[PDB]
Amino acid sequence: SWEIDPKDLTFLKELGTGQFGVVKYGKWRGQYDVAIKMIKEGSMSEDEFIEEAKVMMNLSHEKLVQLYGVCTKQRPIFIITEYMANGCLLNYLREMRHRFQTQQLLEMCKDVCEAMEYLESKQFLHRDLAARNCLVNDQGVVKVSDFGLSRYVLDSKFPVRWSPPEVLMYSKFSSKSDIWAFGVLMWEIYSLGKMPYERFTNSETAEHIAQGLRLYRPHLASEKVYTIMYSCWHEKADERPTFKILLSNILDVMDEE
Ligand SMILES: O=C1[C@H](Nc2ccccc2)CCCN1[C@@H]1CCCN(c2ncnc3[nH]ccc23)C1
Repeated sequence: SWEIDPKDLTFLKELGTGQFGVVKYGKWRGQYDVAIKMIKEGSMSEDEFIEEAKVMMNLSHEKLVQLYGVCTKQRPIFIITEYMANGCLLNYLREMRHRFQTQQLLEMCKDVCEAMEYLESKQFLHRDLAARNCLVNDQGVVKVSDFGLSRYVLDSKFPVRWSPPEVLMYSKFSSKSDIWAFGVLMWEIYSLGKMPYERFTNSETAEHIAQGLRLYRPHLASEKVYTIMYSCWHEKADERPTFKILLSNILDVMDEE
């Protein structure tokens, strides 16, 4: 049920290339738009990824980048997922031609928050939530991509700038580390793709965070939006809200402004 016949695929255009592999745009069975992620050899723990791909099949939500299947009878293995015509959210934010309204930015945050509240309702962690791991479709809808994928990367590259103090100190991952990452993601949305702690190294950022210091308010963020994103960064993990509470807060702010 999780396996796709690679012969059902037609490759139309290359979307990206990196140490993770090559991503191409294509069609499934002649008409269905798909993204084909060809995994670089030796880059991933492939047996484990195949086992958990079946679990990822049942994760279905309108704001999750949907997994259609995997091709594992050949090398490189393929991950067949939803096609998102406007690509990476980070690059999308950095394109200044869009002249974004803060209303569109809050809508982006709400998209991501709905996806994350669904994942939380399934007790599934993303473990690498960030704008570089979000995608934008032709309608402008933002969806969460590559959830749980870092568990199978075989590997300086750790997302220090998206990590709470307990992760940086003792590697304690939980739903609250996803919450912290979501706060940093709202920051980078309202900063139009700016790098968190842009004038700091990863080491300086870790020291900054352990000292209790935080990011501060992006210019496009109102007081209520900043309050929402700042609430994700409480030093005590259990004092950080849930994604359901964050969704309520964002909906309230959308109604207010
Ligand atoms: O997929 C990845 C990466 N993750 C990855 C890569 C290889 C193997 C396993 C995971 C992380 C960021 C870069 N990309 C793509 C670069 C080209 C533009 N991308 C898309 N454009 C349109 N539709 C899409 N659907 C899914 C991706 C995608 C995203």
